[PDB]
Amino acid sequence: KVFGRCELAAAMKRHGLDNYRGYSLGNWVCAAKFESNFNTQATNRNTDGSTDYGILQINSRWWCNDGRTPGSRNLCNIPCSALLSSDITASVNCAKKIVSDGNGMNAWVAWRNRCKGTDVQAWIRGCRL
Repeated sequence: KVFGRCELAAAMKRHGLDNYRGYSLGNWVCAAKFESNFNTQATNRNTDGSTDYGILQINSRWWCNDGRTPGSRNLCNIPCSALLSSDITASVNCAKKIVSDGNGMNAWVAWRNRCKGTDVQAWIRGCRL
């Protein structure tokens, strides 16, 4: 499913992402925009053989099991396919674990390079939240 900007803001807010670990809702929406263009089905292969899945492009090397990333840990305890669902719950719960592991949202390259230090509030401007 391809989310609309406000539709995703609303769903993320409902899932407790607004201000989770100090990161306002605008940060998450911005990250989703640049990581997957709001598409829950996005996948991208990395040079190391691992793959990124879903709206938040979670990696198979550490977070989920896709059956083809040797020696990977399944820290979120879920098949990577669950992260491609129209229901963002699995992606949200796993992201909360990632953002809590010490590096914050810096774990998301697009966030660090395209959202960090920008006016992230603009990503939720106009949405009835």
